[PDB]
Amino acid sequence: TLEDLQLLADLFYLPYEHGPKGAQMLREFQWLRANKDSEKIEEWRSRAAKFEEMCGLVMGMFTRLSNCANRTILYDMYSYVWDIKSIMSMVKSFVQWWAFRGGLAGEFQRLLPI
Amino acid sequence: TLEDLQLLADLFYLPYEHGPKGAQMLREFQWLRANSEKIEEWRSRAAKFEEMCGLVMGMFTRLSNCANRTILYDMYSYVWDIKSIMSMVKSFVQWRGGLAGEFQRLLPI
Amino acid sequence: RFLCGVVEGFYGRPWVMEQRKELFRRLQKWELNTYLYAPKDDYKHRMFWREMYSVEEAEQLMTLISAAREYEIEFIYAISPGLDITFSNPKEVSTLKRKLDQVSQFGCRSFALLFDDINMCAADKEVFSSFAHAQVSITNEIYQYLGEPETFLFCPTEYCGTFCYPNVSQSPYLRTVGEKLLPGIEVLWTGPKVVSKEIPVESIEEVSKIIKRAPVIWDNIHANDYDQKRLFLGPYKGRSTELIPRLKGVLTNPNCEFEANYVAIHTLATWYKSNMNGVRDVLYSPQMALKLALTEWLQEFGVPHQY
Amino acid sequence: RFLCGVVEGFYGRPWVMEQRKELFRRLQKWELNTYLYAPKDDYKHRMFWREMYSVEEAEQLMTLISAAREYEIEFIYAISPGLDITFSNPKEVSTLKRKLDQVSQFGCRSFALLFDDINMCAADKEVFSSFAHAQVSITNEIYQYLGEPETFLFCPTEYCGTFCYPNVSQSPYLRTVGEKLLPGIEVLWTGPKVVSKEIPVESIEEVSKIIKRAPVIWDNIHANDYDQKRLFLGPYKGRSTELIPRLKGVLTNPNCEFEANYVAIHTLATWYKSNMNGVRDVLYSPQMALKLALTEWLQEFGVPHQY
Repeated sequence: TLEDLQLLADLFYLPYEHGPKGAQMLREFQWLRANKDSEKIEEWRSRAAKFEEMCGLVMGMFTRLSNCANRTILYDMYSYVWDIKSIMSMVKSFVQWWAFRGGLAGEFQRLLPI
Repeated sequence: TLEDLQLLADLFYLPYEHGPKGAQMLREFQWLRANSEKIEEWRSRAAKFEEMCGLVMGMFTRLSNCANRTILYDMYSYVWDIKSIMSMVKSFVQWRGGLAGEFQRLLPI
Repeated sequence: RFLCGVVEGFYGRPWVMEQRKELFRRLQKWELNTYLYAPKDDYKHRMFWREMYSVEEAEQLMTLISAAREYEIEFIYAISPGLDITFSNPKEVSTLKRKLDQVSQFGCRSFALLFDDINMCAADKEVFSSFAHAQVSITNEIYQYLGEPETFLFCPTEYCGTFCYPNVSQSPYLRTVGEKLLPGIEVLWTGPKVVSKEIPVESIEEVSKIIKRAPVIWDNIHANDYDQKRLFLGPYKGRSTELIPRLKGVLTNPNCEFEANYVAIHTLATWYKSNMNGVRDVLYSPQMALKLALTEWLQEFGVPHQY
Repeated sequence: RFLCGVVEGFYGRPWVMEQRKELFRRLQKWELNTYLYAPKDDYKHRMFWREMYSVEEAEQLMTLISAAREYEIEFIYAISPGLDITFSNPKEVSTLKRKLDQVSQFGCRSFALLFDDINMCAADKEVFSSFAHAQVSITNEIYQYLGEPETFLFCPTEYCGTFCYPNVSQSPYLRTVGEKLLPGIEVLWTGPKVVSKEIPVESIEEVSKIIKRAPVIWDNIHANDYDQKRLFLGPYKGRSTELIPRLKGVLTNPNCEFEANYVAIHTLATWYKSNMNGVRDVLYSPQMALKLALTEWLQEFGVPHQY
């Protein structure tokens, strides 16, 4: 759908700016993380259950996208979708709460200033 | 020549072991780095490493003119990265993540 | 005459011929006119610039230029001898002519010389007064040799404000380019930085005064070769429509993945068309162009296409 | 008896059909006999395993399997459903059955199920008393569905020493795998670590005791997908020829760049031939195998081949 692409574009927007929907989710997660005594526990789980609803919408859209008729568009960018799909699982699931690199060139580079 | 592929295989040897020719250069270079009658030694050793740095470029360029572009085109990117580094090593002797990243950075790891 | 289109000038796996033809289909459909062939990892463009083409490669390059011509798209061929050329050497200059000769035998009429992400060698010290003189001299000799092509481009080392030493208005390097580079050769500019957030009208007035011409923008706004986890599906934004009467063209260097570039090219086409007839953002809204680009893109997702 | 060859199992750009056919020719030439189709970035193998092939894809897989047979090479088709399969779902098993059925119609006889580089989901926690059980239950149902193919391979989640929780010999997962997994299904093993420096003869006898069988090595000695700046042109080293009478096979996952695997596959063949008839280094020296490989390789460089 159109609203599906709007969200997709907002997650992979511009180099110095995230899309509205992208910035919205980021702002809320930052807030949930930063928050008988007082009844502000009412607003936290209301706002946390609304966010677990937004983590469920974004992922429903992702599975939908993978079932597209155009496999040519999909095979070019799904690797990026697959990564944000994993990072929103552990985001939701959170809220619910080599090694000696470069080879010979690299080894020679470690003995060089710059 | 065979001595060229023997040099080529020594600089891109195994994950936990560099080849002899590769290991020698690094060792000889680690030596020049650690030194300042006894000057004649460093001078002769600096001049002989400088020649070593000049032969490896010669093998690197020779390889770039190979009839088999199919082989060359697959691995010359590596050869070009160690040639850039061989040059400034010699010249030294002469002398973010996106919205996914924004989210993963706020998660316990 | 304004050059608006796409520059495939990124690091990574270059596009296939199939994709390049479909791109010409898209550019024509969206009223765009240019294509600059500059794949940084196409060995016969950068690294192995001296290497001539084989029959099979000539055959492929022939079919592609034929396809551009067929879709009213200008095919500009780029070459980057910068990393290892010796400017004073007549064998190097002869080699640059032989390859561009072979490329014009493939139907190419437009060309480019890039000296961007490239420290002078002794012989060019004897022969050349500076770095800016070295490039300018070889570029002017090639342009004239090539019979002065209507479309000849040049990418400077200082292609953005950030790369200019000391600054844009007082750069001795740009001074030499604007003064000694023939008036029929065009100069590429990426804006204030390599990936400019915005490209102010004022910033371009400043560059135009030193290079003594309006530049062709090489846009890196949708470029994603600097981060493996980044993709740009947003709209062409930060470049006023007031810029069109102050440039010779706009060539967007977009994402490495061909199919992700629908919005990047679509929104660029809308921005151009909104003020295609200049004067000396009221006419364009990135927000609006994105609404249209996605609506049009959404129909493509429903069309069956096998990989 | 022994499965020796190459496994295209690396992350990165998978080889083209032209390269694969050429590999089979080299394999047959060097008396090697097997090939395992496991490209991590071929979506139909891993990420989009549920997706069936299209007419065109089916046609080339048919050409490739035909080519494989022509060169007396065992083509093993692998699938990695592990990143998101619901083990208890009868639709997920039916999808894996339909996908492997379509591949058997292409000419494939030998298959493989990979469960590496992958927490249980509620639904599977009901039905399955553990992961090892869930993977073995699905593997055994597919093996029998596929009419008990002669060559069938299984890759465990704990595929190297380091991955076994708590240790190799005491691992409840390997115990379960060796116990409950059918004796006709092979188990893959990459030695002490992912990229094992050495593969001790004591190391694999310890594994053969928990998995209750001799394993097939998935050697990552020449694998270079984990570091952009590294290439491995060295000889097959660290694995004694005494290991051959103790294994059912060795399949090397080499460098991403096809043409750089000459020595990788050459030295392996020398290693396999130096003790193919044994008793459950004297016969092979990597130093001497390396000289023989570079001597044969050298001639190839001088043969003209255009890109």
